[PDB]
Amino acid sequence: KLVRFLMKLSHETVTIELKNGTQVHGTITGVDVSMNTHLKAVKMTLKNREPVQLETLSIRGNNIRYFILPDSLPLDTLLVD
Amino acid sequence: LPLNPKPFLNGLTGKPVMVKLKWGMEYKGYLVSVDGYMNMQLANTEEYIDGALSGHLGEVLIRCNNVLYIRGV
Amino acid sequence: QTLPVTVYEMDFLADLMDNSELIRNVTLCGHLHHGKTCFVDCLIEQTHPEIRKRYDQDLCYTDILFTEQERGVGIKSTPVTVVLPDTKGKSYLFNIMDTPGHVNFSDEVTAGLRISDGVVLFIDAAEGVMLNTERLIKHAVQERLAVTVCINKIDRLILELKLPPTDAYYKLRHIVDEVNGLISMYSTDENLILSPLLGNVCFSSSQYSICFTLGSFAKIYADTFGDINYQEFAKRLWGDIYFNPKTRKFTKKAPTSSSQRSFVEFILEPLYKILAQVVGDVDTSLPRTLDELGIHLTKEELKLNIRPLLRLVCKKFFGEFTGFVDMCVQHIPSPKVGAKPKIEHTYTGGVDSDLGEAMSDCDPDGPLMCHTTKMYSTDDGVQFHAFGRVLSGTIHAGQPVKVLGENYTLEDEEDSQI
Amino acid sequence: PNVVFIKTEDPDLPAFYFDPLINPISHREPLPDDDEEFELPEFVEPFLKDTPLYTDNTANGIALLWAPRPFNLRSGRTRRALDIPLVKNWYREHCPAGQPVKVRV
Amino acid sequence: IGVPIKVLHEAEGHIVTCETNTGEVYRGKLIEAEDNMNCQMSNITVTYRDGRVAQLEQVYIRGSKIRFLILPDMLKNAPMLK
Amino acid sequence: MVQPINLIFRYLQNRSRIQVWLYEQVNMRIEGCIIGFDEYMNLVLDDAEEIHSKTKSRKQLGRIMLKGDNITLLQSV
Amino acid sequence: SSKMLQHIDYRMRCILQDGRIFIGTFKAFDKHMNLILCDCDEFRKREEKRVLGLVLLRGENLVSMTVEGPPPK
Amino acid sequence: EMTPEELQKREEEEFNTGPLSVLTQSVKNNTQVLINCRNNKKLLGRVKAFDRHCNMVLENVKEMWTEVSKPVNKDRYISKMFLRGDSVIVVLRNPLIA
Amino acid sequence: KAHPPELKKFMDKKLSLKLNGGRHVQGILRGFDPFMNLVIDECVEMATSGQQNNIGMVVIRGNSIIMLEALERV
Amino acid sequence: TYQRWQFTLPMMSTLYRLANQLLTDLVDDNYFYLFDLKAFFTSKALNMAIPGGPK
Ligand SMILES: Nc1nc2c(ncn2[C@@H]2O[C@H](COP(=O)(O)OP(=O)(O)OP(=O)(O)O)[C@@H](O)[C@H]2O)c(=O)[nH]1
Ligand SMILES: [Mg+2]
Repeated sequence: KLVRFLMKLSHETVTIELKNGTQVHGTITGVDVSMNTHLKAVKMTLKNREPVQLETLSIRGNNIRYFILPDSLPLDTLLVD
Repeated sequence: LPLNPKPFLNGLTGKPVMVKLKWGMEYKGYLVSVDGYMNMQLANTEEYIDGALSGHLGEVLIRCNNVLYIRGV
Repeated sequence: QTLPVTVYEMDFLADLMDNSELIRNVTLCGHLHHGKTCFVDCLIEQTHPEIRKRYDQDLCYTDILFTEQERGVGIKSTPVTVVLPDTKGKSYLFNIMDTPGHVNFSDEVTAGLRISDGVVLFIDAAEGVMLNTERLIKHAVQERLAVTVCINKIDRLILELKLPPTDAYYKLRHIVDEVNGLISMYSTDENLILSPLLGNVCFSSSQYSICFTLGSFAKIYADTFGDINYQEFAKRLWGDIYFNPKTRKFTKKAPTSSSQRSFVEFILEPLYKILAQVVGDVDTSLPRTLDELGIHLTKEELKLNIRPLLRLVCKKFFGEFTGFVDMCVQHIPSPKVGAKPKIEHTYTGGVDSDLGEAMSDCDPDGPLMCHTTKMYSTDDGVQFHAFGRVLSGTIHAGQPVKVLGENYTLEDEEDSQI
Repeated sequence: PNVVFIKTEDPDLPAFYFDPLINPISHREPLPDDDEEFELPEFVEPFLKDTPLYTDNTANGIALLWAPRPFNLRSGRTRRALDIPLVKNWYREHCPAGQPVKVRV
Repeated sequence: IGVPIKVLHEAEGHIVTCETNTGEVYRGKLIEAEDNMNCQMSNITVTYRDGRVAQLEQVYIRGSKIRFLILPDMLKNAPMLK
Repeated sequence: MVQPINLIFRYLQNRSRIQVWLYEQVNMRIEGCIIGFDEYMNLVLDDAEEIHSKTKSRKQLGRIMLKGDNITLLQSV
Repeated sequence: SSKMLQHIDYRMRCILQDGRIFIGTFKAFDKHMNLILCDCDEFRKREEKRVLGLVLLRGENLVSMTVEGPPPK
Repeated sequence: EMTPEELQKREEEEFNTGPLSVLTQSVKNNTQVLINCRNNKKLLGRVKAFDRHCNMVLENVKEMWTEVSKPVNKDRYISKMFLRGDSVIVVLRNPLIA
Repeated sequence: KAHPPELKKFMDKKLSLKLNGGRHVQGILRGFDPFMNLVIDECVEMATSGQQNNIGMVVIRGNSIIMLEALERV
Repeated sequence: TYQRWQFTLPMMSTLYRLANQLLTDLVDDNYFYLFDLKAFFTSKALNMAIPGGPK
């Protein structure tokens, strides 16, 4: 399962865009099997509103549009079941 | 004659049909494959936005939560 | 103030009294020594972690007099106010009055049935219907209360008589038929047919903490195996109905000549086998039986005597007493709904008056109406406390009240005081 | 309440048996129809159906439940031998009929 | 089963007020509730999006369209939340 | 009592003029003649046609396979 | 699921699909993200405080949660 | 489901002769893919892998959407992405231009 | 696992349903499934235009059902 | 030191069977009615004699 892939990438500074256009730059901490993303060090820019600082964030897994991963990630040893 | 939709999609696979999505756009092509979950794969389709031709895009995999209905011709 | 440790907060009991739908006013009664105060002891043990029975003696938590301890019989009716969960998990507030079962203290039951709405009649499964049971059915019908019957002491069908299973089913059916006959003799209502299929008859054993209806044991099946509609499964565990293992159905005709009834096959014989493996085979095949049923015990718990070990096994198996709560909620009305026949029966001046219509809705504010029937003494005996129910309004500490006696009329105004 | 325990005299009889000292029960409900077919899942079984109803130690285990002290126990402490009266029940129960005067005194 | 469903069955018989996806607020005594959020309610004051107040005496709400419910405040001393 | 899947089975027995509504679509409805269903209520229509609410231009569809996640109402005529 | 067992009784903000704001004490949750929040205040945008009480929030309308303040005594 | 077996390998027969096999060619031949997704965006890139939920991992993508002023299409570059499968209209193998 | 909805209190009563796009309908309930699909007899249409159109025995899929309203006393 | 003991149930069955001559057949305390210690203390306090009881 690819969601089981997502819990092998803890402590990584990624960005997340949701279905409302909100963008979140932050370090990932927890991944559930329902893709419930628990984040920390959060910079949250809501669509057409001001970016804010947040200490700990808890995104429900359904309303996630997409993730964006940095350049220094070797996934070729991470998709191996 | 009981014609359920699943033997309809597993029997008439290959003929040139047209699918129509939830947003109102239509795909003209012949069906390549279809599963029990009713995901579909059709080849060399054409794009009609509200019946008007847009351009060439290719062969399309269509998902359950995007299709409206599946008609012929 | 100081209070013992209780599984629920007392502020929950303080806030739950303000809703008149979630209360039941229930009087437990029965013949002499058929298991009333021991069932109350089991309820107190369910609600209190720090109150447990001695290994050799009965608790008698609601027997507080010295005469009640020295004689060994109940003398004075004693109230208790508890919070109990049902099968589905909703908390309910119960006001349970323990009345003495001796015939000469029948006056203690009449003072208990004036302030209640439902009757729980305990019947010994060994002795059956006796004198005071026959008198209390009449006294509960003529006072216009709802009647439920709980059959206590079924372990005497196991450990004393040593009776075959379908014969014990015949015994229970004869007891329930005798209850239905004594109901149909006095009642004019044809809708008072008692049957365990309606959730109206519960089975129990007070000494070893056993209490079940059909629905609770069906809930035990639904918690053990899963994916079973237990409320539909409990509708077919009484009467001449048979499980056919070929089609997996419940049919009224015989599959074989040796096919047992469903109540014997699913309910009564597992009870026989639990008691048999605890009593007779504690040394050889008891860990296999406890490992099959899903109950784990400590090695120090396995060295106890036969009676506390059997009580512990039945308590860990059956658990909380949800069937009694389900019965006392389904077949006994709330004090908001059941207020109207109470005002029609007990209030002089009729229900058609102005104050009767105000008391007919159980209004928590307005005209303060209370009816006190019982008088309790203190430890010193120099003063008494009144005990009753609040018909309407909210009674307050420090409020001036008007006491009206039995000789009061509107013409005289003599038997009254502030 | 009257203990209605009935003793077993034959070990070859089953442990749960209708001993005819017990009086015979005289013989004679919202039963739904068979058409609304309720069906259990296949792994649903009655509890403890592999275990038999009675074993060899069942009737003895029930008979020891109504034994006097300490024969109803299964664990305890030892007692020094001069603190065990063996005659106490005999003069504690009652006087038998036909005994002489001095035995009653 | 989870914790909030036991709290939902705990609030039966009391006056709750529920808002659904159509922006309508229904206040009244909760009669029945299930594992899913199918709520049978009675004696209902109805607030629409524009602001009209209606009196509808029996309402049965599907649990799918519900945004949220509002429960009585004395459930903080309920046993399953302690 | 009648459960709705047996009434859909009676509809395909009667080959009635089934008008199907749609989720989120108050304007565009489809007339049709039902033939079969499944466990997820996917429905084939023999002679289906499309009717709007503001426009009302009846266009021919043929035997369609309308999904279960789209329909709202199965009404006759 | 210990990341939500760590969030117990914390004063937390909740963002809906509609953009409204539920700030409440995190009392209970489940696998379907149904929230039990006591003493909830609603913020919407013109800003206003709307007192709710005990809120049972369905998981289908919750997007993201964050922590605002420590638990009271 | 009538196949409750533990050795469940229909989801890769789903990936070979089923509808989702469109992506596996882009796993094996490593072809360019175009994705139309729900807030009117067009994602062109190369997918690495996916599952039966079509939760895809993409690399070296260009994604476009138009803005309204009158609608002009803007584009941006992203090195690597994870895309949840419910948030798509269509997934497209780009045809052989040659 | 899907238990049927407790709709025995509303059997053979006159209820009005709300549907997704602000839609409204009325009629008699005749039964259900554990997926809350409803069979309605004597179904009158009653759209937002205000004009009433009777159809007959109809089936509503549960996914678009918003609320039931019992016009008759239960 | 031979202080505490615990046995098995067939052993207790055998020891109850062999000691049948010293043990009475009583099953309940409906026996000893007005022939127990409290009635004997009452006869002591009221200076009377139970038939069969002590003086
Ligand atoms: N075998 C057996 N004996 C029981 C059971 N429940 C109670 N008894 C015993 O019967 C005797 C009387 O029980 P009580 O509960 O005191 O009887 P009671 O109904 O309170 O009598 P009242 O004072 O009239 O209320 C005690 O020795 C109990 O241990 C039971 O389930 N099985
Ligand atoms: Mg008593």
